[PDB]
Amino acid sequence: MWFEVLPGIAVMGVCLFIPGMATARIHRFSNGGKEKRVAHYPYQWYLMERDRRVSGVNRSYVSKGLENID
Amino acid sequence: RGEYVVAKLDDLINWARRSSLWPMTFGLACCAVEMMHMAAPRYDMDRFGVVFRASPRQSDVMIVAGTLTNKMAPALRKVYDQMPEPRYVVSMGSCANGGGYYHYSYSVVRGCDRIVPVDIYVPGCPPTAEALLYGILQLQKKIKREKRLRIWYRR
Amino acid sequence: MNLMLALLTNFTLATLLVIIAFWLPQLNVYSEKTSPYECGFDPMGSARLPFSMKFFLVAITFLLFDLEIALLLPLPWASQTANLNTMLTMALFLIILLAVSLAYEWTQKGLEWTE
Amino acid sequence: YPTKETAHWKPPPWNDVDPPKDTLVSNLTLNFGPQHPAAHGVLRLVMELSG
Amino acid sequence: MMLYIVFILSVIFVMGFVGFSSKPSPIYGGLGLIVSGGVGCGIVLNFGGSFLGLMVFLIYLGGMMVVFGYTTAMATEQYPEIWLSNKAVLGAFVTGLLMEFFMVYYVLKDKEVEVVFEFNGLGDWVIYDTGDSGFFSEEAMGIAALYSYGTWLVIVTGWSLLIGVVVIMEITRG
Amino acid sequence: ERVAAFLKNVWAKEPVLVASFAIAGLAVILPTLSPYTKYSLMINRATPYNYPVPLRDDGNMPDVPSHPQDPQGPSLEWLKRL
Amino acid sequence: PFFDVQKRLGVDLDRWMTIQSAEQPHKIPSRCHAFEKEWIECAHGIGSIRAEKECKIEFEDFRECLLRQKTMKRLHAIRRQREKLIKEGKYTPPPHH
Amino acid sequence: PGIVELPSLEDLKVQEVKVSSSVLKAAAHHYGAQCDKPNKEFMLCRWEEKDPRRCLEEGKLVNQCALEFFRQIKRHCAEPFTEYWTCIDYSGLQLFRRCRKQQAQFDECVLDKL
Amino acid sequence: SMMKWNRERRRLQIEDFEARIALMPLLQAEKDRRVLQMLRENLEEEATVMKDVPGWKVGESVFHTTRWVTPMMGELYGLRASEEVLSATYGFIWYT
Amino acid sequence: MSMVYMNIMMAFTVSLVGLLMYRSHLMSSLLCLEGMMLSLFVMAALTILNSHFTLASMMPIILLVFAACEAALGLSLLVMVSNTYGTDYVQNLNLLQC
Amino acid sequence: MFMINILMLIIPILLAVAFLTLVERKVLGYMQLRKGPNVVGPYGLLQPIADAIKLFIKEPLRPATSSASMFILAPIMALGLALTMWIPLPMPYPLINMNLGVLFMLAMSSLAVYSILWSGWASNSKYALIGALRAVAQTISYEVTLAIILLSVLLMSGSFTLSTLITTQEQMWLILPAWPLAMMWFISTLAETNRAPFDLTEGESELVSGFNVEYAAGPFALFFMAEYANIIMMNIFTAILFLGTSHNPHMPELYTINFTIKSLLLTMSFLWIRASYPRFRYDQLMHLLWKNFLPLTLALCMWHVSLPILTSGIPPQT
Ligand SMILES: CCCCCCCCCCCCCCCCCC(=O)OC[C@H](COP(=O)([O-])OCC[N+](C)(C)C)OC(=O)CCCCCCCCCCCCCCCCC
Ligand SMILES: CCCCCCCCCCCCO[C@@H]1O[C@H](CO)[C@@H](O[C@H]2O[C@H](CO)[C@@H](O)[C@H](O)[C@H]2O)[C@H](O)[C@H]1O
Ligand SMILES: CCCCCCCCCCCCO[C@@H]1O[C@H](CO)[C@@H](O[C@H]2O[C@H](CO)[C@@H](O)[C@H](O)[C@H]2O)[C@H](O)[C@H]1O
Ligand SMILES: CCCCCCCCCCCCO[C@@H]1O[C@H](CO)[C@@H](O[C@H]2O[C@H](CO)[C@@H](O)[C@H](O)[C@H]2O)[C@H](O)[C@H]1O
Ligand code: SF4
Repeated sequence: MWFEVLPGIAVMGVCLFIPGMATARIHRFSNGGKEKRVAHYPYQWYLMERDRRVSGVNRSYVSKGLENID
Repeated sequence: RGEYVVAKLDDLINWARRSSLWPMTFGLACCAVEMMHMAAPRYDMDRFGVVFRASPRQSDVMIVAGTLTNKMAPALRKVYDQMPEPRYVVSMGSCANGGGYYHYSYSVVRGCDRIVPVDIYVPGCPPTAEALLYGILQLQKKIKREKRLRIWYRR
Repeated sequence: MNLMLALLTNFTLATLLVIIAFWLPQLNVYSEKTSPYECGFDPMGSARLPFSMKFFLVAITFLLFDLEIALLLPLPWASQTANLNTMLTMALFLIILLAVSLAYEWTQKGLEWTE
Repeated sequence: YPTKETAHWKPPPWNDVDPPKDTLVSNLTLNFGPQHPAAHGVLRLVMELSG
Repeated sequence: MMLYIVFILSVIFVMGFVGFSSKPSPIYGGLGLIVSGGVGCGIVLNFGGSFLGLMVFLIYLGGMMVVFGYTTAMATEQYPEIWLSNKAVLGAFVTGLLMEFFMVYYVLKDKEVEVVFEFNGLGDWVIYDTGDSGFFSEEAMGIAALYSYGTWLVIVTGWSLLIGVVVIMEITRG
Repeated sequence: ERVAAFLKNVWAKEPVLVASFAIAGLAVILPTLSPYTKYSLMINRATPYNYPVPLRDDGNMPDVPSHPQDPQGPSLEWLKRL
Repeated sequence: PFFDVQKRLGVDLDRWMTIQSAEQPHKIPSRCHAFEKEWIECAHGIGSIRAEKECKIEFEDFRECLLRQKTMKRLHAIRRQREKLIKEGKYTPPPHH
Repeated sequence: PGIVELPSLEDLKVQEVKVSSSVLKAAAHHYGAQCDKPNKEFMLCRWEEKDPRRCLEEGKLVNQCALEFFRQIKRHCAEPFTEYWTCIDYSGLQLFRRCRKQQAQFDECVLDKL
Repeated sequence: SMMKWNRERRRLQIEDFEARIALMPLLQAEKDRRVLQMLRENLEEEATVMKDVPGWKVGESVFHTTRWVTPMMGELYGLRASEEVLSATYGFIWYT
Repeated sequence: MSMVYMNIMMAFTVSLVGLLMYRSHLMSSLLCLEGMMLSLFVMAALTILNSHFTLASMMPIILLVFAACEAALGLSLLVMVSNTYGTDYVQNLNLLQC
Repeated sequence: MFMINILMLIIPILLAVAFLTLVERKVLGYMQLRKGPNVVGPYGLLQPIADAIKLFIKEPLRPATSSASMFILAPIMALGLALTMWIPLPMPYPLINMNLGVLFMLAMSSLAVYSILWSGWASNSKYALIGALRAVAQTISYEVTLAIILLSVLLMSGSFTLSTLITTQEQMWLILPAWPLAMMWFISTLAETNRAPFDLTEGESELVSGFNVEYAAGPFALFFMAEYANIIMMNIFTAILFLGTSHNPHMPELYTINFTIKSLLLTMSFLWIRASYPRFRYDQLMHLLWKNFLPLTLALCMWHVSLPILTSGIPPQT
């Protein structure tokens, strides 16, 4: 019966779901729990590079808030 | 243990080869009509993993389905030679088996096994589609018995 | 770096699959096996002989049309211009001349293959 | 001024048309079958093709 | 080593040029032009022109597809020549590589080289701009201006492409 | 009458080309009739890709604001209502 | 131009793209904008024969901006003198460098 | 052709505004209004003078106003602001439209208190 | 539907662009000090490396004009680790 | 100049020599013409991109457009040459010595 | 951590490709009143594994007349480029975020054609050559229309960035304002992927196997894996272009599920179409695109330039 085609579809579906889920979770793991910063334009790269210096640990994704202004 | 490993590796390659048999799209005469009926929905040879492919480079089995004449003999041997190995030949029907109704003709090869080695002989004129399927399953069980790695280990 | 690493990984994965494909299986090479395929009989003439192209004129037109899209692909950016009166006129002008050239080649039977 | 290196030069055609070369552009010949899905397995259709 | 990325790609650029300039079978010449077009796209992209680099690659891929078709129709022989098959082709090929290899060897050794004219070999990054922080791509702004500033360019190019179709129809109507 | 006689014929024989010309005609024509076309250029002008360099107050620029929140200078109230 | 129809008709066909200090989209300046402006304004109206000598300073600076040959010569010299002292054990770069 | 006059490392010293771009973006609109005067005096100087060396003093007043501006937020609206820029920082594009709720809380806080 | 959504997307782009305009003065002031600091450091370590050279004068301009000229990449990062040079030259282009 | 210019100028020269030193196939020489234009595109793009000549960024695109018109023109003549002689050999085009 | 991400992209791609072969044979089978593979593993679930092992232990052949280097190169290019097509795909986050992702995909699709041309030519056999030259005609047929179809859609998105298409379609699928383009795009992807009714470069019933007739075992498998990978990738591209999935930044896996379902169904549609129609003649394919899609695509391109300007709905550049 036609529903016996479903098992192969589900296997195909799980495999195709993995790359999207993996990319999203590796981005959070590698960027301190947040989305990876997107820098399509030089301004965005400039700010990200400034965040690297500001972090004090050479990571553009370590944020500094009010506690860093005396 | 080396023997245990090569025994299990033989099972894997034997399983893979018999589970995925691709006959060459090669038919000669009436017997090819029953071969067509094996692909048809009632028997659905595809459900065993048996898929026709036109190119000899992508074929694992030659089903000689019909009379082989002298004029055709060099062509059949050519496409057999052009199959990569391992390769198998199934002889289908009396004509291919030994000449059949035309055994005494001046223009007929008295059995395709004068031209190519044959693994399975399917009798009938024509064999029913089910009889040919029985012959293919017999070919599978022959492949399952192969001991290439076991013999290599003991060389 | 990420881009070069991704390309290297893909084409290395493909190369490894070919290396395994050639070195793992048992081979048995002889002349008849490796002969060119032509449905059981030996080929008549080299496969390197000239092969007439009946769509040769469409093929040349493709070159001209394939450069038009290079001129058109900037249109999403050109639409951000403040001078939208000029931009819209020149965008429509370019596409119409492409249509006129197509209509000319069509009416002159350039799109029919040589028989 | 005739010279040895131009002894083989002929005046051009009166109307600028040189005769068409007798060169033969050979048609490609193809074995269509017998082993072919559309040849019913036993037809050796020898076809001359231009393209 | 990565700081010399443009140099490395430019070396492959020349190697592809030596490829098709030695003139083997046009099948392999087209291959050499595709490699050069590919790395050429990489060179221009590394100077901030992503759109220019991808466009030249896209155009030349389409062009070499047509050349391939025309080659099998009008520029083929029984034994198409690879670079090793012909003595003239091999000599040009080897000569190109040796001239290239010696320019590379000496420009790297001295961080400079005189090949007719003087070229500095400090690495190509040294000339780059130091202060970018706009919210747009300058190459995209310049290219998009074709439709506002380049009215005259649009007219002459558009007209030439239309005439081009008219002309190739005339030229090939025996 | 010939307006409909010709159109009906092409509708029957080449509806693809009839649709193509009708769509192309609307592209050329509607932009000159639309009342919303004028805002396309205003929105493109109101987009500030560049810094707005201040002017040296020389003592007589009433139309220019001293602070970004002063009543002078262009406003985008029309844009909030679009 | 051999025939200056652009001037006669007051139509701009191509001179908008002749120089890099002309009006650019969104007022993006070229890297050598100041240098070329200074050269163009120095040589304006006096003719090439005079401009070749009387605006030599402006043109040389503009050429240096364009190709940076003198800067690259200078940096090539400093980098060479550093490797001379590194191998001879006569200089340690600072931490910040 | 001359020695390039550079300010000494001592002259280039100022207390930096060491916060991340998400913090700067979250406070940008209010910062644009509160620190307009020194900011626009620095930008007039840079564009007229065309020399970073000729606007260092104006640059420091930009920094000093920034620190004063951020100290007011810290004193009066620390928690509402920390929530707001934390929301901005999550986004890969740092989009305003994903944090209108936290923005409203921050906006009303600074309005009431300052 | 697309008309309304693209209008709102344009109003969002303006808000995003204006936040940048608010911060540009501070970013510009930071960039000027950083550039001048890097150039000053380059000058300190030019003197030591090139003290012994016969005809050298430290910090000499290549330009006849005394006008401020924006340094090129080699001028600013000329004597620094490749990691910092590679990030400053190709970091943006190579970022995914 | 910068070292990239050494290889781009070299690539142009290689293709120019390739163009001027014919063999038999006319298609091979047309390829050398296309290669010459590719080096000019890259060489022009580098200059324009590095100098931030914003409006010149369209110039390389215009260069490609007339490159295709030349290639299409070259291929059109190759078709006629091939039709006449059955090869694209350039030694067949020697009728006009006389 | 980036290398791990690469592997978590291409290992699943190849597994999905393997089980797409099973799904096709079952879907075709039931549409043909039969079952398809149901013996090798339960419901045929081990059948792709058997075929893969079979081919890679099969003897690979280098034809006597073939050009050796190009013969090997072409299958490597085919699979390598097929995997490269996936790196800018936002699912919802791309592996590589590109400003001009669409243009990158166009360029890489053009380069993948050369794996057909060179394999066919390097085989030095007549059916292989005929297959390769059919690929030249196929590319000439669809490539110009394919690019201009994308352009018309991107005039609503405002950028060449694949992730922007998600933002563009947050309120409504682009299939609504551009279903004529979706129609023509969908057909163009069948031609682009050499899929029925445009399976001409292989054309089994005509050319035996066309461009890959001389390929066996592992080298042949590379071509099969490439084509089936491109079929899935082009339907993901179609889903992003026209059936944009909403993206919640805090629950990115809801996007992935919804987007994966859409891409699967579009892939099932490819198999469905294969089961339903006869094959085109390859000159009739060229006339389909040039005489029908191109005149309409040019007209719609004019319309989609004017429409944003006349409705004051031009999208943001960023
Ligand atoms: C998506 C990719 C899918 C890849 C699938 C990979 C297949 C996975 C299953 C592997 C099963 C094990 C391989 C057995 C098949 C070997 C083919 C065969 O039947 O030969 C029979 C032959 C039989 O030889 P024979 O000696 O008995 O007789 C042949 C000689 N005449 C003709 C005279 C009789 O077996 C062998 O020769 C050796 C068997 C060794 C088995 C172990 C294999 C080791 C692999 C290393 C090979 C070296 C090259 C490196 C390749 C890369 C390594 C991974
Ligand atoms: C073979 C040659 C073919 C050549 C074909 C040329 C067709 C050109 C048709 C006209 C295209 C532009 O049409 C014209 O667009 C501009 C803006 O875009 C419109 O202008 C309208 O919007 C702009 C701003 O967007 C306002 O400045 C203007 O006040 C307003 O009227 C015109 O009202 C319209 O007439
Ligand atoms: C602005 C872009 C949109 C506008 C459309 C632009 C493209 C216009 C295409 C050509 C239009 C006229 O040119 C074309 O002439 C030929 C005559 O041989 C006609 O073609 C004729 O023979 C061919 C082949 O049998 C078929 O298309 C058709 O059966 C018949 O009409 C076309 O019907 C007509 O369309
Ligand atoms: C198909 C064939 C393709 C052929 C491709 C040919 C590519 C051309 C080769 C270019 C090699 C460039 O080589 C590059 O030279 C510079 C020299 O400063 C080296 O850079 C060097 O700089 C500093 C100097 O202070 C050293 O301390 C450092 O150890 C070293 O890396 C790079 O480490 C090297 O990678
Ligand atoms: S064996 Fe019988 S059925 Fe088969 S081909 Fe011969 S005569 Fe026909």
